[PDB]
Amino acid sequence: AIRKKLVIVGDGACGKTCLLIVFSKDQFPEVYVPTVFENYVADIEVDGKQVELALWDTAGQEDYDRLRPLSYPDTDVILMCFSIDSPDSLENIPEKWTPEVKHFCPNVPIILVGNKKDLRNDEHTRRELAKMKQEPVKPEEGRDMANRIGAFGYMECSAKTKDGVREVFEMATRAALQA
Amino acid sequence: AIRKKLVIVGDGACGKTCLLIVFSKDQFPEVYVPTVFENYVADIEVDGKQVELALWDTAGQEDYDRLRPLSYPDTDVILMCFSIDSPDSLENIPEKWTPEVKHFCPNVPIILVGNKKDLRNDEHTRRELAKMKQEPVKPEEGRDMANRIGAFGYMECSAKTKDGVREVFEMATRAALQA
Amino acid sequence: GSMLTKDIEILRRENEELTEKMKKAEEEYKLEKEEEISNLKAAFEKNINTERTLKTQAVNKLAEIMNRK
Amino acid sequence: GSMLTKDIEILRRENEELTEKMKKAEEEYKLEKEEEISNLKAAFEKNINTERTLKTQAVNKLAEIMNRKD
Ligand SMILES: Nc1nc2c(ncn2[C@@H]2O[C@H](COP(=O)(O)OP(=O)(O)NP(=O)(O)O)[C@@H](O)[C@H]2O)c(=O)[nH]1
Ligand SMILES: Nc1nc2c(ncn2[C@@H]2O[C@H](COP(=O)(O)OP(=O)(O)NP(=O)(O)O)[C@@H](O)[C@H]2O)c(=O)[nH]1
Ligand SMILES: [Mg+2]
Ligand SMILES: [Mg+2]
Repeated sequence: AIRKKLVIVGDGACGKTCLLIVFSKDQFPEVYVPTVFENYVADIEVDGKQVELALWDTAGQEDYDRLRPLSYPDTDVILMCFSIDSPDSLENIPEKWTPEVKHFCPNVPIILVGNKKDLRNDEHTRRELAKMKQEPVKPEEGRDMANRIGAFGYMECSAKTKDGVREVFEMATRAALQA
Repeated sequence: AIRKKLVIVGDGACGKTCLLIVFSKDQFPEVYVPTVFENYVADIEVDGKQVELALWDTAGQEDYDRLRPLSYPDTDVILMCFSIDSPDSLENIPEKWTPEVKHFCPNVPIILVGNKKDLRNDEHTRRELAKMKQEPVKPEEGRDMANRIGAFGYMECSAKTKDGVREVFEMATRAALQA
Repeated sequence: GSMLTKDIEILRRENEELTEKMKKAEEEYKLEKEEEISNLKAAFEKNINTERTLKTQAVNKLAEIMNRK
Repeated sequence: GSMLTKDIEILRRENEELTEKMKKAEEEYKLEKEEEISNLKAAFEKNINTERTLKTQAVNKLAEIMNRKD
C-alpha cells in the first residue's frame, strides 16, 4: 500500500476539520474549536490501489498564519476549501490561499472544494446573506474559480449530509497518484 | 565537570529572565516580554568545583500555568523569586509557588530570591506602594518567608546593578551540590 | 372668578408637570447611558472571548508538542 | 414699582429653581457617562492587548520549536 500526503487549507470556519473528521473518524465534530494543526490518517481505494492518506489539518485563522508553512513540506495533494454559504471565503481563494499554496507547494495538484453544500438552499442562510446583499455560491462560480486558479478539479460536498465527501477524496487521491 | 539543572519560578514581571540573562549572557534585557519558556547555559565554580549550570526560564504568567511542569523534571535546584518592590509577589510565594514546587520537585533545594533590590529605597516606588498602603519588602520579611517555606537560603539581588547576582548562583550551585 | 386665583392654579400645575418632566426625564436618560454600555461591554466580550480562545488553543498545543519533544 | 405679586413671585422662582435643579442633574449625569465609558474602554483595551500578547507569544514559540528553517 502507498502513502500519500494531503493538506487542507481555506478560510476559518469553512468546514476543513469536520470534512477531515467525518472522512477519517466516521463522525461529525459537534463543537467548533479553531484548529492550530492536527494530523489524521485514513485508508481509501481508487482505481484498484490501496493508498494510506495522511491528512494534515491547518488553521484558517489569520492569527495562526505563522504555523501553516510547517505542514506544507512534501505535499502530494492540496484541498483548498471555501464555504458555499460564504461568498467571502470564496474571494479569499484567489486573494490569499492560492498565492500561498503555489508558493509553498509548487506544482502540487489542487482540488478546489466547496463545503456546506447543504446550506445552498437553506432559508436562514439565504435570508442572512440577503442582508449583506449576497447569496450562496453557485456551482458555476466554483468551477470558474477552479479553472481560474488552475486547479486539478472542483468538488462540492457537505460533511453534514456526507454528500460528496467520498468524491472529494477519490479525486484528491487520483490527483496524488498522477506522476 | 558536574552538570546541574536550575529552574526559576515566581510571579510574572518579578525579574526572573533579566536575572538569568545578566548571569548567562552578560547583558540586561531591554524591553519586557512575558516568557513562554526558554533555556540558557552558564559556567560557574564554587567550593573548587566546575559546574555547567543549565538555566530553565519559565512563565510567571498565570495563563501559561499549563507549560511550567514541562520544566520541572530532574531539577537540582530551584530559584523561587519575588520582587522587593511588590509585597504581592511575596505573598504569592507561600500561596502559589511553594505548593507547586514542592509537588513537582520534592526534596529539591529552594533558594528564595528577592529581585529588584535597587528599588527598595526608590521614592517613586515607595510613593506608588503608598497608594495601596504598602511599602517595599524588608530583608527581615524575605528571611522570615525563607524559613517559613523551609528554603535552603535567602538572597537578595538586582539584575540592574549586578549586586548580589553572583551570590544567588553560588548559593544555588552549592545547594545543587549537596548529596 | 378672580383671575389671580386662576393664574396661581395654572402655575402650581406647570411647576407640577415640570416635576413629571424630570422624573420621567431621568428615567429616560437611563436607557441612553444603559444601552450605550449594555452593548459596549457585550461587544468588548465577543472580542475577548475570541482572543482568549486562540490563546488557550495555541498554549495547549504547545504543551502537547513539548510533552512529545 | 411693578405688577408682580407675593404668591406668583414665589411660585415663579420655584419653577426656576426646579428647572436649574435639572440643568445641573444633567451636566453631572454627563461627566458621569464620560468617565464610565473612559475607564471602561481603558481597561477593556488593556484587557484585550493582554490576551493578544499571550496569544502571539505562544504562537511564535510554537513556530520556533516546530520550524526547521530557523
Ligand atoms: N451546515 C453545515 N455546517 C458545517 C459543515 N461542516 C462543518 N460545519 C460547521 O461549521 C463550523 C466550523 O467547522 P470546522 O470544520 O471546525 O471549520 P474549520 O474550517 O476547520 N475552522 P478553522 O480554520 O478555524 O480551523 C462548525 O460549527 C461546524 O459544525 C457542513 O457540511 N454543513
Ligand atoms: N529596577 C529593576 N527592574 C528590573 C530588574 N530586573 C528586571 N527588571 C524589570 O522588570 C521587568 C520584568 O523583568 P523580567 O525579567 O522580564 O520579568 P519575568 O519575571 O521574567 N516575567 P515573566 O514571568 O512574564 O516571564 C522588565 O521591564 C525589567 O527591565 C532589576 O534588577 N531592577
Ligand atoms: Mg479547523
Ligand atoms: Mg520573563
